[PDB]
Amino acid sequence: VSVEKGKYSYDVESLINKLSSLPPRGSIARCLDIFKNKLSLNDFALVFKEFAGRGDWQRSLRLFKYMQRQIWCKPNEHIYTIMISLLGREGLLDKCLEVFEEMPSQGVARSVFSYTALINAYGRNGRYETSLELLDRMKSEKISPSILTYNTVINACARGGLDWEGLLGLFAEMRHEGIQPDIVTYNTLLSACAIRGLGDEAEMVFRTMNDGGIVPDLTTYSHLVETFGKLGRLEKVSDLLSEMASGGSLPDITSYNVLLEAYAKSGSIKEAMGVFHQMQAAGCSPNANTYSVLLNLFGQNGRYDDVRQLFLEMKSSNTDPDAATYNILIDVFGEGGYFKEVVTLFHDMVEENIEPDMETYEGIIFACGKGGLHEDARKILQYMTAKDVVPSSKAYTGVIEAFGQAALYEEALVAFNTMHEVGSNPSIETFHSLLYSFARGGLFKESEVILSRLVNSGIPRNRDTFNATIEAYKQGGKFEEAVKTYVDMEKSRCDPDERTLEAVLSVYSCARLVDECREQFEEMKASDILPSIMCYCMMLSVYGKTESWDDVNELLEEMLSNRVSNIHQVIGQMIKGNYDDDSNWQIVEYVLDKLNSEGCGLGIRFYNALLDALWWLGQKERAARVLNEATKRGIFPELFRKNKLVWSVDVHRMSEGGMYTALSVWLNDLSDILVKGQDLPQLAVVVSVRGQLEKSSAARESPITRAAFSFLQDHVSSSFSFTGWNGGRIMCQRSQLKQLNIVALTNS
Amino acid sequence: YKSDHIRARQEVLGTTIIGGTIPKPEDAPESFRLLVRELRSLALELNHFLVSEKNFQINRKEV
Amino acid sequence: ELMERARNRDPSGVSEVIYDMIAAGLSPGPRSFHGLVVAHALNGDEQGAMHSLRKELGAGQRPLPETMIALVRLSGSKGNAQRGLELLAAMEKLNYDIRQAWLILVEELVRTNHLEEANKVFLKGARGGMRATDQLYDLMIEEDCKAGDHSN
Amino acid sequence: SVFNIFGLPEEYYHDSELSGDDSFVDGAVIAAARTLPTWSDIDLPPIPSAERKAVKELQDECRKMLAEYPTTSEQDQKLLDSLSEARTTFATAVKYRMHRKMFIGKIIKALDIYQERLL
Repeated sequence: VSVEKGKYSYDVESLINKLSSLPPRGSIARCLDIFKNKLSLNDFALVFKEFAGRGDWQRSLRLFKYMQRQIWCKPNEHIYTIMISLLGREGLLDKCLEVFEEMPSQGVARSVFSYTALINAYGRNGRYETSLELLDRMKSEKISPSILTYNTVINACARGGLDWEGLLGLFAEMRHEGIQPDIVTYNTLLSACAIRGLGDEAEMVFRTMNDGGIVPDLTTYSHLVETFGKLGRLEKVSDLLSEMASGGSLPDITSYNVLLEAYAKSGSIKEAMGVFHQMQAAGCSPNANTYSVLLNLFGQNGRYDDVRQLFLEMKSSNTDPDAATYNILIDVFGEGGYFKEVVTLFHDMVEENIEPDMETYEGIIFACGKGGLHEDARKILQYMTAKDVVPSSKAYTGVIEAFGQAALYEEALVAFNTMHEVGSNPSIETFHSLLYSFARGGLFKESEVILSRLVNSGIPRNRDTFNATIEAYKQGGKFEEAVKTYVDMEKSRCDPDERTLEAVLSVYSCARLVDECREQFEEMKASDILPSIMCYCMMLSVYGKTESWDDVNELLEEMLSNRVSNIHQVIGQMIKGNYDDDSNWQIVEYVLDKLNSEGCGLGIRFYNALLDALWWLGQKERAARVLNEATKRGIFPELFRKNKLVWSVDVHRMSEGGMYTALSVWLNDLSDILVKGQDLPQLAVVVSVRGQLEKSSAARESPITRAAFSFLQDHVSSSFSFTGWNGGRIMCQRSQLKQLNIVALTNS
Repeated sequence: YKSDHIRARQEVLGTTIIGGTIPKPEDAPESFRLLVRELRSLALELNHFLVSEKNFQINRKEV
Repeated sequence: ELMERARNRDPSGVSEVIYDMIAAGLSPGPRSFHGLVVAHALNGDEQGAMHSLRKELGAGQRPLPETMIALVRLSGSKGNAQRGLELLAAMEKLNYDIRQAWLILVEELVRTNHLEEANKVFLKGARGGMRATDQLYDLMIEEDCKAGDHSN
Repeated sequence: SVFNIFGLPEEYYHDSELSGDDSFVDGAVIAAARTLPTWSDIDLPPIPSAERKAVKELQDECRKMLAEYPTTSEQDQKLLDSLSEARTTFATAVKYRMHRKMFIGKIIKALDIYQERLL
């Protein structure tokens, strides 16, 4: 270790480096032979200052022994004080008293600062009794203690375990000496009361200094918050603030900031509003910190209406909110499912001329990704790139998952590729998002490519990788490879969650296996897990596959009541047709709106389950209306495309039941045209398979492709043929559209 | 650098033992600097200036 | 339809047509991505043009020389000399003649009053062995001497 | 770009790398590019529909020019092969007119493949 060049003098720096590089058995005097009559006492004082910070006390002690034997470099008071603190910090209490007792022998009278170093030396080792012996010795030695010397022994007793009555006795001793009291000891008085949970004593300390006309600092109120919070009497802090308000000592905002935050930790909403009204009556102007604390407290308890009103009041309070204040609203609105208001907040934020921060960027990007707002995420990404800001890995993961929600695989892959270009390396969350996005669409070739990427990256495979692979093979129709991967996961490690058993149940139900389905159903419900909508809908679907009307009825009998939850009751009543009325469908729409807050990832699976159940239970009209209300909600954004070029229906992310319902309503809408002279698209297509499988004959035998082809063939005859260039599309030219209510939708 | 360029004589001894190409001295040899000091002893100053053909900046050579 | 939308400075419509091609099974070739890049570049949108080039690369297609020269011209119009050099390096890596694009870049940099970056790119290309036209030589000499820059 | 002809108008040259084995691209294609009526608007892309009509009209012009000649190029080659008692200048003139006919035919084929590869 070499001293920084230019920090000290050349001769001083040379001495320190040579002493540092001197062997422990080397000659100290030989080094000092060159520096003899070159360095003053203060120069050696800086040498010991440099040695003390590094922690090499042995060389300092060795040099201090040699300096005693010489007259031209006799140590002074400053040198003695510096080395005493050096020895005490290392725990060498015995060596401290040795040098401290050398002052009478060395002809140096003891000073105040010498005792200050020694008090803290024994203070930091817990020997607070020794400090009081030294403190009393000054009184016998007629040495007037200083404030720092008094402060050192005061805090030494605090760490030593002295009684609280001792600290009060020490403080009263300070005031009687004629030295003006300072709030630092008052902080110590309030700290000890907070440490031992003393409320009445702490309030006495605050009252005592108030009558002295001394303005309290923030630390006094933070201690007051601590002591009353432990005893659960934070209301007395409000009484403390109110008393001084009429006494001429107006409380500051920072005092309220700790008090308001304390109620948030205690969850006291009605106390927080009372304090804010109490603060308003005091005439003080609220700051940014107050704005965020109330929003943080109100947001966590679900008062989304209150925060909107609160934000307008604070915006109209002639105070421009800060970026951190904006961020808190994004988190609650993002968690509350109000994604649109988050984006419109950015519209006003840029119009109010406040530059956002990385935290806000990640918050809005995560909100858009969870809510499937790909366009807003792309806009935010372009905006933050246009301002010379390098995006973080989390933001790129968020935009990737946002693009994957809307089946925009190409944009997600472009963003993933851009991640490496800017140096933002992918994380485990990015791989999880990619795997889920590819599994939703059934692109299992991309799934195995990503698995190979993970295995050559060395990252451990958690349950997310395994169940993403399971559902990717399930949607891709590879049931045998799906169960092979299931047993491979069971072989190694990790405990399957409810999602893994849900995926295996779905793949079993899809591949016409009632026995495994019922076995898994009776096994999983034995764990008292409140079986979800997915299992019930899958069971209804599989029972409708074999026309097990008795099983459907016996499930419905226990499904109708459902005393625990409301969603199951609503769906069970509506599937049977009890909620089809206009007044009886609003409960269903409200429960759907409530459910559309956990994410589009959950919403798509929930809609797949309910559509499969409705289609295979004879409720084709109900399936059509539920799909129609789901489309305008936001789920399945790629379902339909209408333009002069192509009319398309996308089913690669859907189940067999959902595909049939979508095809049923798509064929009907195609029959609506040809009744009017409003032209006709050049092409009508069905996107049965999307991904790498398109340029192969493997997608020809995919369950989605064959199911869609057979449905179209047995509904509209031999009009919808395959594509001679793509292996996963069903096409129909405009000429064959010219010759073309097609599907009968009825309730059983 | 075979007669009096003190800096360049020591570099030539080094490059030739490693075989790594000898560059131009570009500085004045000790015989010219010896002449300048003698002319200084007659109250005469002799300065060597380089005028850049790019930006016409006058550069004073160390001598 | 895609070229009609691209000539109308509507990159969003070009993306609509590309997604229609994807739905219909028609793989987007380099021509479609060239149209998208031109649509982005016509209305002075460098970030979107680079995003379109990234989409074309991720699609596995080999970009046309026209796309690359449009990108370098856009960078020169914006004065983004380093982006133009990166595009020239990419063009060289894809076995293309970068002389014409280099001329376009330096001429655009001169036109938009970016004489320092124009001189830098021109000297890079000249030391690289490329030869410029007589008009470009005269333009560089005359503009540099008018600016008082005798060194360049 | 379709035929990989690079450089300025006075230094058109086939790259011969991207073609790989396309013997079609030669000096005749360069001459066609130097003589065909062309338009350019910096970065304005061409609409394929107008290109089809333009190449059809140009092919009509080329076929009219070929019809203006009393004979064809293949029959000229056959005449050269069967020629046994003609001067050097006779065969030179025959080869000259045959080469002009070949150039026009090459223009026609180039327009066809250009309109084919425009998509």
